Amino acid sequence: ARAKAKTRSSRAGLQFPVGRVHRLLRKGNYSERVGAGAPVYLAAVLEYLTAEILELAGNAARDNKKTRIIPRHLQLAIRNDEELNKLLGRVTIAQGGVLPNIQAVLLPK
Amino acid sequence: ARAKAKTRSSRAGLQFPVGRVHRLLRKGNYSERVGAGAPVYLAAVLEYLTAEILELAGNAARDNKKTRIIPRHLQLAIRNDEELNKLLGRVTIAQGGVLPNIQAVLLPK
Amino acid sequence: KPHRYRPGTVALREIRRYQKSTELLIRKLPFQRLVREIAQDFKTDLRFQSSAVMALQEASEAYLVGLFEDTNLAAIHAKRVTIMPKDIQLARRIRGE
Amino acid sequence: KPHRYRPGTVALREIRRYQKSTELLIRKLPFQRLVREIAQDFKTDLRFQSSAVMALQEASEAYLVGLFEDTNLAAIHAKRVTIMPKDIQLARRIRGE
Amino acid sequence: SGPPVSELITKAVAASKERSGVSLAALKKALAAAGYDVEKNNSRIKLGLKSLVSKGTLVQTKGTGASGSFKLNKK
Amino acid sequence: KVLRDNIQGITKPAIRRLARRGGVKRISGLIYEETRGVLKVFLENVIRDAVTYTEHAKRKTVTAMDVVYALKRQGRTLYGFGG
Amino acid sequence: KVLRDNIQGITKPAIRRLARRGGVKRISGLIYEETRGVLKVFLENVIRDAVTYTEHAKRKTVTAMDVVYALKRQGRTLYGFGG
Amino acid sequence: KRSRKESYSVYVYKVLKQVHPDTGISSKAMGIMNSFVNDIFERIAGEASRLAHYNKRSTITSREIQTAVRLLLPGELAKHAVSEGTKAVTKYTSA
Amino acid sequence: KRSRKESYSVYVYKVLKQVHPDTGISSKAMGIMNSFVNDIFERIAGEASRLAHYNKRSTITSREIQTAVRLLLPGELAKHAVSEGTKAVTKYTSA
DNA sequence: CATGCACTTACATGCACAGGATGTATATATGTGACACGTGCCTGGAGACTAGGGAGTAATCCCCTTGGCGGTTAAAACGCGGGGGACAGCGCGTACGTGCGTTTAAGCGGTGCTAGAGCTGTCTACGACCAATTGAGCGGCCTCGGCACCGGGATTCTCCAGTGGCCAGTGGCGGCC
DNA sequence: GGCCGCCACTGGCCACTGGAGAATCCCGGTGCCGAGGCCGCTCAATTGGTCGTAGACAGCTCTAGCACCGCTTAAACGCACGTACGCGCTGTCCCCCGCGTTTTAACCGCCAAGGGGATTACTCCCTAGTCTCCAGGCACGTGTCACATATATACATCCTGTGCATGTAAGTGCATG
Repeated sequence: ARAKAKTRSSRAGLQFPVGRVHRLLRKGNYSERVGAGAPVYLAAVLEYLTAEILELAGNAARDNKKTRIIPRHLQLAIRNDEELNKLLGRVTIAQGGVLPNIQAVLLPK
Repeated sequence: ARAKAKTRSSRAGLQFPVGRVHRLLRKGNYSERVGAGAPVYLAAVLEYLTAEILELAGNAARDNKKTRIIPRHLQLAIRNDEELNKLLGRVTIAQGGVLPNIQAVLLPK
Repeated sequence: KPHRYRPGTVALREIRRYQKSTELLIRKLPFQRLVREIAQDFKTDLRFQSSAVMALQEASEAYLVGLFEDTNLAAIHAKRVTIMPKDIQLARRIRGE
Repeated sequence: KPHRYRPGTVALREIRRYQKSTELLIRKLPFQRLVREIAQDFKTDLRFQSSAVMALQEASEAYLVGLFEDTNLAAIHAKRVTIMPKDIQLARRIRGE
Repeated sequence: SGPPVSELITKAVAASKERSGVSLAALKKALAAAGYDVEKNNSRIKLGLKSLVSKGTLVQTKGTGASGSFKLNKK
Repeated sequence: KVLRDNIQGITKPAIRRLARRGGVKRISGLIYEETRGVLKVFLENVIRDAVTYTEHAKRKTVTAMDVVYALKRQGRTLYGFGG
Repeated sequence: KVLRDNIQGITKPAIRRLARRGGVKRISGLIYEETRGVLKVFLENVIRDAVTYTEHAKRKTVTAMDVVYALKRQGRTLYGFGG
Repeated sequence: KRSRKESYSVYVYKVLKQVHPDTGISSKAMGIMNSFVNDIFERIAGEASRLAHYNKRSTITSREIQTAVRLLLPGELAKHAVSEGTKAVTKYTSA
Repeated sequence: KRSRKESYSVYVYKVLKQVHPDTGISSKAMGIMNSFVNDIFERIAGEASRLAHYNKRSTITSREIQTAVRLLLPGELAKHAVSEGTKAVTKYTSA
């Protein structure tokens, strides 16, 4: 009578919810109609960027010898990638701190 | 037996088109519904802002003894009102030039 | 003689410390008190989530810190190592306020 | 004896002139050449409405002029009157460019 | 009227006698304390000190020209 | 309940701490009250926006959601508070 | 057919005129080429977006409101050319 | 003939004449005026859409726009705009 | 009794264990990620809506989203995101 | 008669003010086109009705916020030497303003011509919409190991007492006149 | 015999060095509470099918952009040359900083009140949508005076030549050694 339900995220094979993002765009007042591949494309690019920043966070935590990522790792990761840095130059992280950075003449001699 | 076609801008005593702004808000995709008095309020606010900026422009044109509004007068008007300048700090003007500004150290003794 | 560090050494040490550190630098209670004080000026009997106060503290500290890096850029640009009131005034004006 | 103004006098005179004037300070056709050259680096055989080239123009000198009042305030902040590209780098970095 | 600025300068350099020579700002404050309108006579003091340096009566310690420290001759 | 001088509640060593996190090596003595005024002007901007949001919500309880709305409206978006 | 050097089309006297409009009275010689680089950088920053709008419009010819969109995207909103 | 392109010329011309009967207008300053009015309309409309999104409201009322007038328009202009828009709202309420 | 609230925790958890099985996470870092995904989603959606208005297209497709991400995301991030989304929409098209 | 001092006199130098040049400011002339206004029109705003649903409002409760005491220090504050840094002054050597002749290329303007923006019939892909259903995603709970805290070494950096080298000051010596 | 130059000694200053002392990290051990993982629910994502319609395409057109070509003149360009400007040196005062001591209030911990955020229920106010209609503004067209440009004249300003006050140096007569 009816086939087993297969999710569109599974049909794409990506982890972000296609149906949730499509519902958000339907109720977010951006267009009267949305092409079917558009939220899939959105979920894909979101999962790519979250994946890469998670690589950066995991590398930062492993450099800090910590198993779990912290907002300081997020600060250190997001400020040392220039595309990400100017992507979020005006975006602020809770309890992130700052980069270790000292101007040259501040040092002695 | 229809009523005589009267206009909503006249109903609010306004010059800006209530119907055009209402249509733009309906097709601008900002919500599924809009209140009746909301475009009236918006048109009234826009009319007040345009009225004050045109009055400042006319005063500026009178100061430069020209009978017609020039965008130089618009630049002089906007940059000399503090709340307008705070409204339009990041706005680029066509043919505006700048305010006549010389720093005190640039002038000779 | 008693020990005494030379000026700037401890300053550089605490620079390294606070760049390493992540915590808020101002006390919680007087900050919340000042936030309630100034918010009372607009409308009366306002209640505050502690999360809102902490988030405001975070944003304020970050905004101030970025202002001081701009001030540091101005001061090193002015060939000085001591920040000056005209440096903050300049940085605020360059940022567009 | 042939007259010669002292330095800065003529400079301040065209400062007053160009602050009074609104007309565009850039030769139009070399600017159009530069626009087409840079545009060809992204897409070949691009064609331009002349109004688009104009809009790009006033956008360009708006950014450039505002940069120069920023750098001028930086330079007098540095107790100097001659601008140097370090001032421009300072202004770009403080603006977050 | 009174004496010229040269007696004032040599009195300023003979007043203190540190290991290093007296400086421009120190001698200006010395003449301000002794009584002289130093604010309009900066060029006067510069030319007087440079002329008296050329006489060999004063030797400039570290600086060059009118800057630096200034001290009296051997004898 | 009614308080007056809590701009002085941002103490001078706290400003020194912020400066050391900001990489300032030396601070003039005139700096602290200026920075107090600056953080003030900033804060009534943001809380005026927050109060406007809160009264629009028909609430007298200020939420951090309103705060992050106010900060991103000034182009100063903050992460980590439910946005 | 191709172009190789038009950055020198922004001549030193034109830059001097702009700095006089900027209120600069004295200009070092090192200024001009560095400012050429800065203005150039601004140019690809706007024109990459402009090309993106143009191709997304499926047009081959650049139109002005696309430049308007790109500039207000960069917070540099231009008046007098919309529509 | 071509397609109709709506513009703001007539309305701004009327308000210009009622604030200054004596003066004239240049058309490229009028292009600036179209850009200005469209810009502010877009800003306030986007802010109102954000506010209705936050309060889960499907309907934009004048309360939302009035709130946005507090948000964007600075200070004394905002109190003035509340005054004129409020009395205009009452007048339209009286049809 | 409570009300269900949306968050993106579990999908980011699958992504994290996909990219780093050995690496944990703090919950406030997840709050920062939730602000991240909501903010970037809102940016792309607003850009897509304004682009859809610019060409008067009442439907936003993956072409529009591609245009928007090319606008906002710079270069290397842009080209790899384009590649990932292109592969995703292709394998969805085969599905 | 010589010599120091004071007095007088001449010259160098900084400051002030008049005078010309000149670029900008101020007065008509004009002819032009941008601006402003009359006109056809059609399409977009408005009038009447409807349907239905989103928002306004009552009730409640509970959870979150507010209000209050008391140790407990860390932190704030105060004070004080004292080094380090802002900053004034000057010299000075330059690089850039200013001026002027040249070349060039920017601009005007005029023709030709075409890609291509853009407008309009068509029809179909596609996407929103409605009924069902479920399983994945979220509330709840538990527990446990990553992680916070602490204490003892090891390290590490840094500042300060000696440490020798260098340079100039200084006295003594030998030769010379 | 005294004077002068030379030579050798010596003291102070400046870069080098080892060690001490305090800060900082690191390693090991301990508890402790958020991560996260499992369990139960539910609601919303999916499936399927339909209707309508959005937009891609075909095709056409006319228009604005691109090219070119000649003229012209101002702008750029480049060289000369003076001057003012960065800026490095030196120094000098004084301003925060490190290092303590006192103080104080922040914070944590705990406890009680209640208030309004939020949630559900009910309702009806309002507004999107549809049909009809007509007039408001827009494109088009066309006259017309505001002003851009041109020309003649006035004044502000700016540099500069000259004239004055003042500081300084030199000569010399006179009183005295």
